[PDB]
Amino acid sequence: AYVYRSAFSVGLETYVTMPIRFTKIFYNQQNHYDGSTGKFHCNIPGLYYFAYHITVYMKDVKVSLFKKDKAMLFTYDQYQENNVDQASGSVLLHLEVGDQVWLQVYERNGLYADNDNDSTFTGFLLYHDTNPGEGAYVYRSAFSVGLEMPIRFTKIFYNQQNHYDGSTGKFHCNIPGLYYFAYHITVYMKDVKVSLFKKDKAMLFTYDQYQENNVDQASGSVLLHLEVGDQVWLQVYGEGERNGLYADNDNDSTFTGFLLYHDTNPYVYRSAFSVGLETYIPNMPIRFTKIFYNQQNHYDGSTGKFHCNIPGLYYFAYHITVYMKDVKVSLFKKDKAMLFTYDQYQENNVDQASGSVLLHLEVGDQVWLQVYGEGERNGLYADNDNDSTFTGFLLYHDT
Ligand SMILES: [Ca+2]
Ligand SMILES: [Ca+2]
Ligand SMILES: [Ca+2]
Ligand code: NA
Repeated sequence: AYVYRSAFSVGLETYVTMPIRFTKIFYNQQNHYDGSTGKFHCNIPGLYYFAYHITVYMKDVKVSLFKKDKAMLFTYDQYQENNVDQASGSVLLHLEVGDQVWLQVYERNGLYADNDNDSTFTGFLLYHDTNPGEGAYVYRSAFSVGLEMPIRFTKIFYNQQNHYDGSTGKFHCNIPGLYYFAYHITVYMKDVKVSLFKKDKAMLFTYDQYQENNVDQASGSVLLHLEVGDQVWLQVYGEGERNGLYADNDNDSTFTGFLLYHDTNPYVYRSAFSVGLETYIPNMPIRFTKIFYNQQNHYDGSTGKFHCNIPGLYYFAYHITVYMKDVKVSLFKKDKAMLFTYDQYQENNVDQASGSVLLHLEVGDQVWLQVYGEGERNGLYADNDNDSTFTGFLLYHDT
C-alpha cells in the first residue's frame, strides 16, 4: 500500500519582524516546506492539519495563519513584564495542489526563540483526496470549527462529513476508532475553565487564569477511542462561571477532531498514546500515569518513556498547567533534548503551556518529556480536575 506523505515541522532560530521564516528543521523530508520563504506548498490535495506554538516574550504576539493569501486563523497573546507566555493554535484546512500556507504577525511581534526556547510550526496531510475512485479507500471523519451547555462553535473551517452538529456543539462518532481532539481558546475578561466530554462525562480539564490587561491562550489535546454513536464536546467547567472564552473578527477559539486510525478486525499501522499527570524529579522522565489511550503499550508508564516499535513519522503534543512556579520542559529523543518550552508563573495567574512537533523515529528510539536544566522550573500541575498531558501517534509508517 502506497503511503501519501507530505509534512513539515520547523522552528524559529531567530525572532524577527511578512511570512515568518522558520529555519530549524525538525522534519521536511518531502521538501514541501520552503525555508527561504517560510511557506508550505501543497503538492497533494487533501485535508491538512496545521499547529503552531509560540514563546511570548518582551512584547505582545498576534499571528495569523494564511492559506493562499487569506487570513484563516488568528491567535493573540498579551505579554506582561516578567511573565513569559505560551500561545498556540491549530486547525484543519482542505488544500488544493498549489495552495500555500504560512504564518505571519497579524506591532505584536513578541515571538521568541533562542538556544533553549522554541517557537514552532507544523502541518501534515491527514486525508488525501481519493481520485474517482482510485486505490486505497480513505476513512474520513473530521471537523474543525471556531467560536463566533456544550460550547456551540459555529464558524466552519471543516465539516465535510457533517459529523459535528453546529446547533448543539456535539461531534457524533459514525466510524469506530482512534480519534484526536484539540482545542485552543483565547482567554479574556474572565478565567477560562473547560472540559472535554465523552458521552456523559468529563475526560479532560483545562484552566487558565485571567489577569487584567493579560489576554492568554489555553489549549488541550487528547486521544480517545470512540464507538459508534458516542459523542464528544467542549463544555465550560466549574462553579464560578469560568467562561472567558473570546473571539471576534480577528481572534479565534477553536475545536478540532479527526479519526486517526479506524477499527479493523484481522492492515492499519497503529502506535499511539495519550497520558496525563496525576500530581507533580530532576533529570528523569516525567511519568504520566493517568491513561487516556495506550493500546499497543508503546508508552511505558513506569518510566514515562515512549518507545518506537514501528519506524516512521510521529507527531507529539503536550499541554501543561502552570501553577505556583515557572515551568520549563524539554522534549527528548534518544537522549537528546529536541524542543524546549518555557512558561513563567505570576502569582494568581495559572497558565497553559504547550508544544508539538513531528519526529521521524526508528527502532530503539525513545521519546519523553523532562523538566529543563537542573529541574527547578517544575511548576507542572495536575489533580482531579486540572490536566497536564502528553500525547503521541504514528502518522506515516516507512514503506
Ligand atoms: Ca506565563
Ligand atoms: Ca498572556
Ligand atoms: Ca493565565
Ligand atoms: Na498560554
